[PDB]
Amino acid sequence: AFTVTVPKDLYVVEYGSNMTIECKFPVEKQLDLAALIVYWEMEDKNIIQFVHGEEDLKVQHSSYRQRARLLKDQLSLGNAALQITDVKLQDAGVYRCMISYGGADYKRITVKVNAPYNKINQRILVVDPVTSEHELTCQAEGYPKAEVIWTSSDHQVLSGKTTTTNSEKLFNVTSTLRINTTTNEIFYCTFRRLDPEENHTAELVIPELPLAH
Amino acid sequence: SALTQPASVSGSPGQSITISCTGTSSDVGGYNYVSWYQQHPGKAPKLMIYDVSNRPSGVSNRFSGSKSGNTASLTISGLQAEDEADYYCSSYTSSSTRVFGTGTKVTV
Amino acid sequence: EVQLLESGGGLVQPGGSLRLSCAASGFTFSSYIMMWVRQAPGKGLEWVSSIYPSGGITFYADTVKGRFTISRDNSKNTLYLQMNSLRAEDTAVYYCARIKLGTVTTVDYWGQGTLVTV
Repeated sequence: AFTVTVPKDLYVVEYGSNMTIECKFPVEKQLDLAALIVYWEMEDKNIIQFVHGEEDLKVQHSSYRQRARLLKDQLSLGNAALQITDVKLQDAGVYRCMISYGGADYKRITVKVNAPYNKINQRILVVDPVTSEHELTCQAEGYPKAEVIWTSSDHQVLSGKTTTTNSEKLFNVTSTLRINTTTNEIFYCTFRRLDPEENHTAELVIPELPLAH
Repeated sequence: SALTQPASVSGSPGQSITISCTGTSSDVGGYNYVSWYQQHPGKAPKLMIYDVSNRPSGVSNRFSGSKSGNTASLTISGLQAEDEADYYCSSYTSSSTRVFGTGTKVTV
Repeated sequence: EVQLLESGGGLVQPGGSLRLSCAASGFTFSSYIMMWVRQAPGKGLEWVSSIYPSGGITFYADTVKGRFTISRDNSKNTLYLQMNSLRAEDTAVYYCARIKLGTVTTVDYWGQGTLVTV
């Protein structure tokens, strides 16, 4: 009947942030750390192997070194928590924790990762000064795949051309718009993706003297 | 539960050859952990590559590995006649288990 | 610089008992996940049992669940498999496989086996 309990079986965590994952195990009176054993794993990858108050660091995975730690402090309350920071995307997947202290049980938990596209990069250039043909360009990086919607100041949608591609596994999304326009005409690109439905809208203001390429 | 490796392949010296390993959305096609093992009959199986392509120090560069979608492939180059042996692939699985392949017997 | 020596297998009746051992020489065995893997003659190779380094966490394949039990003495740096009421389908070669550090399931070094015949 000795059982391990996880307060949350889900984690939706944004790229590069930090998260603590929690496991709970019965403790009465004071915790004997000689007799405590913890293991943290993610798919085929060990993460921590904590035997006898001493965390075995020869065996932790390469991809985790100096990133994810077992908080040694909470344990005394029966809470053995994995602390990872700078959530790296390839951490998305199913973890599971295993506690042998007098008895043993394990519970698995999963975590997925977002990466909003909220830093948008603009470029505005003329390609044909006579026809006033300009080229509006938004790019941005995130996870999972995104799509790009172009809109005129008067809120009409317009046809763009976009390219999705990879950075590590990150998505790089470029979209350009070729439309005749003049100075001080404002246009918008909004980046909309799925998963945790999210959107980020940039404003592009045509300059009097745009560059050309 | 098994990984399907075509049992009969073969080829002559200084040649390239590719064994195939196919499996489910839940094991070889879902994870980047697929390992390949080389053993001559009645002997001591030798890890050759791991984590889809990675090979440990001490395996000739004549061995690389590849995973395309659901299907994974072990390639031998500069092929020689010691390398004729039963070879197995393997993968981690959603059950936190390693499935192994039926094995292929390459013959020089 | 590493050796894994299976011993104890032989001819036993169906329903009998056999204790398979694995002598382990090599890296610090108190830190490794260890495993048993069986090869039926000519057939594919299957995983039977896992054991974590310490804490006594073990795992068994569904065919084998309940009549096989695995253990390990981290001082004597060896590994055991107790086999009870051997069925007829349980007759195959038995390998003792060390799990590469970091990786939960990926063996790297193996021993040469020992025969079990039902």
